[PDB]
Formats: sequence, C-alpha cells, structure tokens
Amino acid sequence: AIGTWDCDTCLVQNKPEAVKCVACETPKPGTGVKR
Ligand SMILES: [Zn+2]
Repeated sequence: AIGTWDCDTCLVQNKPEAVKCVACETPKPGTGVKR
C-alpha cells in the first residue's frame, strides 16, 4: 500500500499522518489499491 490518499469529495489531499480531512473529515477508508 502507498500509505497516502487524496480526498476527491472536496478536492483536498491528505497525508499518511492525517486521519479525517479538515474540510469534511473523510472516514479515510482503508484500501490497499486506490484503483
Ligand atoms: Zn475532504
């Protein structure tokens, strides 16, 4: 797993340290592959 993900619900990127997006606090689903 890369360990990094971007939030497309509000165009905001989050780093591995993040947990819940600041603008909308995304659940941060755990997915091995983004695609
Ligand atoms: Zn977001």
